[PDB]
Amino acid sequence: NIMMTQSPSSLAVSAGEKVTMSCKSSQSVLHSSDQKNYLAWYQQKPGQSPKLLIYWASTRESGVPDRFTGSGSGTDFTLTISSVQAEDLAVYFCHQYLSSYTFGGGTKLEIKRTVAAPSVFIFPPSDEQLKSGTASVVCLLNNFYPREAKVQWKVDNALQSGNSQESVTEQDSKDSTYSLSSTLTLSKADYEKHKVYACEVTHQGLSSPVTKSFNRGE
Amino acid sequence: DFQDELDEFFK
Amino acid sequence: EVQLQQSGPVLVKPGASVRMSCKASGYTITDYYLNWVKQSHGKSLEWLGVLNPYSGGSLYSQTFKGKATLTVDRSSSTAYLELNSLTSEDSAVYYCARQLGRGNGLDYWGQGTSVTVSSVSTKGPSVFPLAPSSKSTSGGTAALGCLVKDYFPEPVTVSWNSGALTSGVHTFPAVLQSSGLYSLSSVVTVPSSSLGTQTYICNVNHKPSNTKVDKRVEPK
Repeated sequence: NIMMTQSPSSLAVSAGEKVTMSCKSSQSVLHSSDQKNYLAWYQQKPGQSPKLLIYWASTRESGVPDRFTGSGSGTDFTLTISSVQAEDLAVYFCHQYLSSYTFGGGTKLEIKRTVAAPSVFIFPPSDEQLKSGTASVVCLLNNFYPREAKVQWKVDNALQSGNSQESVTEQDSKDSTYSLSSTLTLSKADYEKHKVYACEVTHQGLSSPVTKSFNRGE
Repeated sequence: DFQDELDEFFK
Repeated sequence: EVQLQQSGPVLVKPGASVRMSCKASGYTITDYYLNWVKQSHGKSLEWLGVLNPYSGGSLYSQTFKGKATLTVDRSSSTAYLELNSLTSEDSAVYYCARQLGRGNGLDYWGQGTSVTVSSVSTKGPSVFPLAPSSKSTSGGTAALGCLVKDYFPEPVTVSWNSGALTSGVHTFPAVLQSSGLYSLSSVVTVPSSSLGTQTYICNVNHKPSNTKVDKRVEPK
């Protein structure tokens, strides 16, 4: 088949900057009967289906903002975004449909913004969960940037290890932040052996770790 | 070939 | 408006077959070809083949010849993809995507159907409130949520207030627990001043286990 290669794999820019990304085909995608390069670009925002941006290498689809422009010929194609908007974060894919359809591996466009410290919240286990024998304690880090953050769980000041899991969201399309949830899971028996449940958060926007805590059963 | 298969299919 | 409504997520065992649907509305299904494209992870797309809804014939990628079968029911304007001989490598989101003609791009894509192929049986989640309290307040705002624990496979969908509450929601990527079951949380930040007058309900759907739970989340 025709192999499509995209570069770079990802890039990050501030809103208002121009970006270029590359799509290279292993052979020509020019369709002879109409002299069109059968090359399309798609935008796939997090959790959404792909949206068609460009076809024939350079023709913008209806409704697509003017800031997106496709160019190139032969085996070398480019997608340019003239002035990146916060909502443009997405994976951008190229696609040839001259032969058996193939797609590039995508370029992930991420947004840079100012530092934002997380707002930290902690949630005790629900009474309903406790009745079942397990205690999940949740620490939430809301709307921070950059994405690197560290959570440490402490139980009466003892650092925990091996009993938590976390995940971070995709970047927000409006404010360009991330959020993170961490869950500490204990048996009910172990949970009721201790008083102070704390999550301690380190992040670039904090000069010292922030601790949110509760006293169990209060 | 496949390009021609697509040409024929879409006619 | 144009819509391509695909059927819901499914869990199937290795060696089994699966059929999924794609219903066209807001336009006449005959006027566009219909492609099927697999997405195995966020940085991957792979084409299966294309259906002519008018005739009912299809052209398949050599990769999917004898693996996929495309059909159409025009009276209900519904296209179908059947996959046989399923392996763990067939787990993916499958999209239907319309195409006007030979030289056009894929101008409208359905929302995708998630297929998980696994020997592990379905498990529905428990849904627990994450109740707002004095330790989930930040300067006039309160966070609240739901913990959706111990399910298989993905996905769980979460809405708030039947979709009337979307601002300030974060529904986190699921984590895979050592048991092989998933857990996720969904949270929202709201005014602390109106916790007594507003009602917050998380609507949790896990189609493979028939779980449909509405959980009211109140201050503790």
